[PDB]
Amino acid sequence: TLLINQPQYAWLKELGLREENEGVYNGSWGGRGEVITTYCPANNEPIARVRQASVADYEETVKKAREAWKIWADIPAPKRGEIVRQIGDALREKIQVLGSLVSLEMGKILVEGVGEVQEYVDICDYAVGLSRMIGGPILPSERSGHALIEQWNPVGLVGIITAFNFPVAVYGWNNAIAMICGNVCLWKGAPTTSLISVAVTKIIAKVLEDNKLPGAICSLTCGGADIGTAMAKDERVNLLSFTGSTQVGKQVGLMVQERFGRSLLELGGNNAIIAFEDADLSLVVPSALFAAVGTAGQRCTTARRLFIHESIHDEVVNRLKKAYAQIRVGNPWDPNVLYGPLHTKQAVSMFLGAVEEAKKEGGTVVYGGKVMDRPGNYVEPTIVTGLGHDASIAHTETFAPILYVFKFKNEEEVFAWNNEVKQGLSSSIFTKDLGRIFRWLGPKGSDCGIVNVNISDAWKQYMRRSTCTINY
Amino acid sequence: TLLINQPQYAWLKELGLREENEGVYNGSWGGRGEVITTYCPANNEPIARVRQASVADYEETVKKAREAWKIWADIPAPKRGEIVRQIGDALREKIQVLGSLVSLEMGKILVEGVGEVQEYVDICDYAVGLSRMIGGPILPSERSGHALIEQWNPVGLVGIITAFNFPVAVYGWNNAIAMICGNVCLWKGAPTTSLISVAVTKIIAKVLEDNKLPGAICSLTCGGADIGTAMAKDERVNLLSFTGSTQVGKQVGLMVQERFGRSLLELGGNNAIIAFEDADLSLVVPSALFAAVGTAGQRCTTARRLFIHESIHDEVVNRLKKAYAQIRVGNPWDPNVLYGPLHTKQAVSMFLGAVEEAKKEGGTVVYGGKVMDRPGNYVEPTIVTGLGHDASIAHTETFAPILYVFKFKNEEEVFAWNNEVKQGLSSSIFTKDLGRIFRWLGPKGSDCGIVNVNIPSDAWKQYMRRSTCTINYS
Amino acid sequence: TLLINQPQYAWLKELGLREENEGVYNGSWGGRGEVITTYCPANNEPIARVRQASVADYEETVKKAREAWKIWADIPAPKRGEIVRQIGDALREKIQVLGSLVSLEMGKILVEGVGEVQEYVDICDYAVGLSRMIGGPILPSERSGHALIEQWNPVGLVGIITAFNFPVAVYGWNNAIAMICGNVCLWKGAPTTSLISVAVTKIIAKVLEDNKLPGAICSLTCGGADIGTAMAKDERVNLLSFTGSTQVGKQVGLMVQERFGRSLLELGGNNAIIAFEDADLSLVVPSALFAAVGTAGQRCTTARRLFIHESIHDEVVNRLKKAYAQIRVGNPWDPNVLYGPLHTKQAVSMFLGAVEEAKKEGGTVVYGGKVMDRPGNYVEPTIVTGLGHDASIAHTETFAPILYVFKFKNEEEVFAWNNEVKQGLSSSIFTKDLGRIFRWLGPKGSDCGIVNVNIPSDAWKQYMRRSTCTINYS
Amino acid sequence: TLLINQPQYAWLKELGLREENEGVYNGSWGGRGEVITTYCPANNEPIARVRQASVADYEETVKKAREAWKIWADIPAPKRGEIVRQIGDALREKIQVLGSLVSLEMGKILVEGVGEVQEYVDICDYAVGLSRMIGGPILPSERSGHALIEQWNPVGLVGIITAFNFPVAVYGWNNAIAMICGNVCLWKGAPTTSLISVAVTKIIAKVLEDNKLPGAICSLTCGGADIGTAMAKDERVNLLSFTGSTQVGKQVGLMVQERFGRSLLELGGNNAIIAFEDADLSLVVPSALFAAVGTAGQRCTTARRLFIHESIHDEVVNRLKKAYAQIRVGNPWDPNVLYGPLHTKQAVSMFLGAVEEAKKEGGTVVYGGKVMDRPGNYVEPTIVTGLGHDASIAHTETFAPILYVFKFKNEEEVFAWNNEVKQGLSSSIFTKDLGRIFRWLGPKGSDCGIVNVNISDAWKQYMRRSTCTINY
Repeated sequence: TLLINQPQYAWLKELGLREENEGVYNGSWGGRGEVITTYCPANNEPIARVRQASVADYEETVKKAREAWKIWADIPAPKRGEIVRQIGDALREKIQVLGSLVSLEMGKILVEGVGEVQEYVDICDYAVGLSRMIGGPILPSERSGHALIEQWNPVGLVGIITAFNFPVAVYGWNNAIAMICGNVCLWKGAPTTSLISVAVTKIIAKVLEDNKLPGAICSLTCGGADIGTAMAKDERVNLLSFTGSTQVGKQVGLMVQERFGRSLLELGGNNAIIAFEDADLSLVVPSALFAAVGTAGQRCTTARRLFIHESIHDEVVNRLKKAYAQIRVGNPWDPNVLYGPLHTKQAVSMFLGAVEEAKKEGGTVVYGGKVMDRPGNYVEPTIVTGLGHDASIAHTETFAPILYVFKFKNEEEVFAWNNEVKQGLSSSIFTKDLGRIFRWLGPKGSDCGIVNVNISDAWKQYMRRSTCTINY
Repeated sequence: TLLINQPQYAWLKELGLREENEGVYNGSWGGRGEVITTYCPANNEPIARVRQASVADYEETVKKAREAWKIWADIPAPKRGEIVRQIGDALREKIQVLGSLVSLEMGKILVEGVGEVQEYVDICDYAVGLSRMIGGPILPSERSGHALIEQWNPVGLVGIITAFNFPVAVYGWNNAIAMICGNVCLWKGAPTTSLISVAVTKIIAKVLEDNKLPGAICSLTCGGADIGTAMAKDERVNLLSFTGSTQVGKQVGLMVQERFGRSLLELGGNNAIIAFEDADLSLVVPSALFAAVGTAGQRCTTARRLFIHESIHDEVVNRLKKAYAQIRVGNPWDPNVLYGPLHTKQAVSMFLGAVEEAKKEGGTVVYGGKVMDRPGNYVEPTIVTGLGHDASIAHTETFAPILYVFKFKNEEEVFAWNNEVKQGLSSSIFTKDLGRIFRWLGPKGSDCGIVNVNIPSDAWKQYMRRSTCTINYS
Repeated sequence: TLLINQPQYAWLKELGLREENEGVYNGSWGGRGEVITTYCPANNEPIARVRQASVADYEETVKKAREAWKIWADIPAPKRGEIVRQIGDALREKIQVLGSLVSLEMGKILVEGVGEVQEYVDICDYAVGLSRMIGGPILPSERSGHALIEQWNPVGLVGIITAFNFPVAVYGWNNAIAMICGNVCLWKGAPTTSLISVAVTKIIAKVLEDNKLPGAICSLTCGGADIGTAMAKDERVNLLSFTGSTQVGKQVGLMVQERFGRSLLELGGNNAIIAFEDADLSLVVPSALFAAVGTAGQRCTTARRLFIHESIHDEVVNRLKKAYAQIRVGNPWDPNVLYGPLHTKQAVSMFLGAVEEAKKEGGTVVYGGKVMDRPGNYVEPTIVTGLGHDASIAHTETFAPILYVFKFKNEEEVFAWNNEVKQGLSSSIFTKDLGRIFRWLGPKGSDCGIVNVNIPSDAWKQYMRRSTCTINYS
Repeated sequence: TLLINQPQYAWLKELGLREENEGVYNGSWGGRGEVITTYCPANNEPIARVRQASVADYEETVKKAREAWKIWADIPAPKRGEIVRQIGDALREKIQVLGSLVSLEMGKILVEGVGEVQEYVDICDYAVGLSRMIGGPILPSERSGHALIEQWNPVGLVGIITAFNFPVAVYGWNNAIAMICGNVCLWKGAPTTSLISVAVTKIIAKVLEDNKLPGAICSLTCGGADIGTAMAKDERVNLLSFTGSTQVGKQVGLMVQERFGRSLLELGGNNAIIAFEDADLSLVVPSALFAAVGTAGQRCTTARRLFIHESIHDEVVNRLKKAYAQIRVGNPWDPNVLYGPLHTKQAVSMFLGAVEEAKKEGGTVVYGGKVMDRPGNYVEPTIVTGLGHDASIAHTETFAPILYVFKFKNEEEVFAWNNEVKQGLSSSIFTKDLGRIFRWLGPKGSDCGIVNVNISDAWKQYMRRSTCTINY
């Protein structure tokens, strides 16, 4: 029986959810495509159903969004920022139940579910002010009586494809900034977080309808692979923002490039921690634990590779092993719990395979490596030592709490080993040596977009620039 | 016999050119690939030869550039700007002979050849100041004792592929900004402007060498499609700037994306002029003429489509026919010619093809349309009427002076017609109606990246990589 | 008897007001200086009393604010922005009663009173985002291993002196931006809007107190010229923001400069409207009316001079006379009135003085010019013609609805006439001539800081101090 | 006899100088005011004469500058930047003789005279690019169909008053930026550097005349106090840039404020060096020597107060004393010399008085303190120890090489002592302690505008901003 039909989950109805939910919103709610059931990863029980977009739904929705844009693009940016402010306030009102739904359907602990909704709220609060800052300079022409104007306009329709692990806030960022920039949006979320997508869209739709705005400004088309591919290939989708796996993202980027569209790609990858000989272990161990096991190792920034100096290697591994043992585990929406399940059964399979492949490559499991004997998709947070830095399994990005630990002797080699990684998303170093930090942050250092040490024009990405020369 | 071997062309030696020139520079000059002879389009005589890059040349050069980068990236941005300043000074010193070479090998008139070198000089002067402005903010973190730093670093090696029609200044822009940003560069110019590429590289090389810097900071590998494709597929080329045809550019773009590299593409597109009923004809006619026939119609920005209201379509065409009659065509060194030869014999064939194809699709040639019976690649400035706004030949960007003219009734018509084209390059409107102007420049107006009205500073971030660095100083 | 003691005014207690209120806040409420009773200008009845700051109160408060700063300056800018966000939320919660108080004590109509509080709310919402944007660049030094950092720090204590006509939002802007910049503030509002200042401070104080922050971050010392002068001469007041009359502001400016402090002065100036011969009268007449009589002519931006071409001077005045006849004047709480009473009885006297003085200088009162025979400070919306553009009374900024009208022949005349005034505040032109518009907005046009055409993000740097920090990391 | 009449100084004629020089330039050269003779401080010999502006000259020049502005303001900013580029090139051509004149008339060593001309060249090279960056954004209005434009216009006439110690490059900065911003300028330099002012103005005037521009765009009115005061009180001088002493500058600022004008004031003051216990003395001593004795202690940034930790105090003083002894002294234009004379006889008097007052306040002269027995205005570079931090003589800014040395025990006190100074121009700390550097650079640290550790919108200052709201 569906969780939403059990009295103990009656709070779900506060988000306007029912047994079967419309998964298409374009000003009207509908869905003639396949009906999907999503499941709670903490107990593998069905929660509720969503009727996804058909091809026809997608086509209709794109057309309606583009018609809505004619109205929306004419609303001045600060007034669009006011609408985004109101979306923020509406999320505020629902933050506990929406955060609870994030934990229920996705599996991250309650403080993280609520925190993700809060992030979207904070983004909306930020966008309000940013909406008053959109514009380009009037530059002087070389010719007298001529004006040189850097003009910024909406791109039109921004399609947004998001992933399971941040099913609210990635959409939130894209939506908020695309909206103040005068674009309309079309959201396709992860199918396994469809209820979350629907719940967020219901909140936004009410704000739009209360303001007598066409709902298709924030359209929703729940669906699987065929909907995502359609967006990628659709010339009417002026900008496609994709967050997800590298394999899918690469193909999305190629499809967009083939039709001369624009894309924003967040593909994540491997994240490394490097603890040098002089690191403060009081920081390294709790940092590595949180970065490794937080959200059950399913973050884009999850630490999967830990490089430790030979001297402190064993102590750090020991203290990690001790730290891992005291990790509290349960239903993620129970305020007591610190560690929840993996998002799907498939991820549990990937976890087991990764552990096996790691052993078959020469690694020793010094902690965990097993599925937990309990309902749901729970696995033990795992530490593997003895692997070689060039190990194939280590370079692959399995969304599971497996920490691969590598030793090193000097700065030169470990820096080389890391710069040999391409997909690198973030690098976190722990050292007290200043010259070393500079080298790692500078031109010859990390290639990562995010670098951490011992721990503004974003709107232009959603607009198109023109140079306008005007003769008085 | 080679022009460079004739006494009257002895000035070419001021640019360090000889009968057979090395087309590879990486700190040393060389070239083991295929020879190419380039020709003067004014008389179709061979100028001199360049030995292009082999695969081994390319490999060695990419390696030397990346080694050079280790030194160059450590030189403070303002010191890099001083080098670029010296490059501008060195170009100044050679501006007349380098300008004359552009005219000799590529075929644009001398004021434009010199003017193109001057643009590169002005870019270097600009880059000097810009080099003191490169960096990102330190922002306060929400967490006490933490700092958020927006860090900008060089991408590494910037490959630069350029086209025949601006064989100096496009490279110049890319080179100057890439340099101050701490990158090293690798240039592959158009094969038919190989001498120009060598001459520019000789000028830059001497500045680098005089400053005791590794010359591969500004490397050159002359070649054709094979070198260009190698660069596009090469992971060591961190950023690839391409200027040229849409067909080639699209392939280059896909290859770079396949390896998750970075590209900057300039693929051009068509350029339209729209004269409304209330347009000042005093502006419309000369603006259209110069935009259409400047550089013999071989600019990226060349106007190839002129929409005129049914109202004044008849008159503007008549006034254009009379004005076109007075266009003087001739040798690029002649101070009294408006434009010179097409760049290639092939381009002349393309001109004749477009003219005939236009006729087959119902067009009337109301002026020009013929090849001039004289040595070189000279064609008449041409105007074609009666075509439909969707005629497949008018949307083809023929690099020749062919101006297609269309009539229209309403603003809604012509605006739809014009935004039916796939990402045109520039739109130039002539009107007095200020509401129409706000419309055309606004969100529901032209999709072109260049819009002009009554006429025919963060750029460095494109050449760098951003990181967000969070530092716990508590 | 005090309005606040009458049952129908019991809503004032929602703002924490009583019969006699403390006018000093520095974390605790107090006030040992002189009492002041403020009056409702709609009926000239006393509302309630405020005990103002003594010298001892001021001293203690400045000391407590500077002690509070030691804590506040260490709170990360985005965390400071979250406090300002909460202040905006707290204002929202009280917007109707706080708006009603602005209308009750100051006299502007309720939609403007509420609208003024809404502006402060919108400013707080804006400041939240701006707080994440505060900082300067790290630039590369010309010297290897050296870094150039543009560092921004709070100035310390920001004194804020505000005027009667916007007794909430001017303080709000200064307070919100000063706060996110890491400064503490000290407010001295207009004496005749003391209850408003106390009410706003009570709202902010609760947010600070609830957040366990020292309340003197947003201190209040109610007083008159003596407190204002103390702030101007006080070295501990690092930055003094003053809004008010030019005469007072100039003195304040000189006092601050004498001690090498920093000031921000808003001194207003006149506001002119220029309707040319080609002006759309459909715009001119209502724009002029609303600009002239909005808030009973008591805005800094109130239009007091209307220049009209000799061409249409006759008609626009006639159409204005008819429109003025339909202006409804009455109680600020009445939703169907365009404006209410003047702020003070003295202002009514000033109105009559200007009207008579105008007549003595040759002016014709073509509409209004009288005091309305009813309780409160009500005057008729007034239009005066026949004055010369240099008449000394028309250049006086009388805070009352008096509109002086002048005719002119040529553009050169009216532009000279208008830029003869000493730094006017705003210029609003109505014309179709686009060249005239470029002229008026350009280097040889208006010197006003506000220019409007066919209508009547680094700001945080003003509240901080910049340092260039060079660090040898080699 | 005048130096310019001696064959050995015939190189002066390369700058267009003669026995008596016109000190007014407004497109024509003139001067009906007082005739001044300037003197070489290395030998107290007269160099040449300059006929200064009368009141009438000043009045005429202001009017002509303002007429020239009508033409100049209509030249697009990048074309104005080209004129500034050409001024740069023209200085380049004269750099050796102009630098030599700086050494001759002002007294700073040759490398510094040439270096100051080079700074102006570099400023011109910078201004060329900056000229393409002048403008404000078009921001979105809250009202539909309305445009919000941040407009920047020239202020008009920028008066520039400069001092003896940087008689070329301060004017150069003001001139170059004011020019690209579309302003005309009026220069009044230090009377004791009048030949330098004339020589620079001749270089600029030729560039303007070659370009068929009205010379008054860069006007010159040489004069003393009455000319400076006239500029300060003149409503036609829209912006007054003053560099000089605090007493004069304060009065200039008050005069400008009285008439609601705009001013830019550079008043300099005291500069302190703080060497903590952990400082690298290998840096501290040569840094202190150069900052103290460079340009004979006549820089705006000259170090006059040295705070040293008790532990290293004596060693640093010793090594300074040893370093001071090997200082090479001679004619400043002789390429061999490292230390020249003070700029005037009056400064030598101030030097002697400061030394005497320092003794009478309790200080010990551990080196120097005497005038040198030789022609010119030469004094010994001086180190005074034993003074109290609150000493009156130490807080005063005498343009002479007197280094006052103070001891301290801990961070708290020395920071307090320094924050007790108001006029503080720069602060230079030497320490390896990171927390300490942060404290000194942060909100609770130095109040100085320039802070050194172990060693862009400038155009807006010369323009006026308006907010322009336009209804389509």
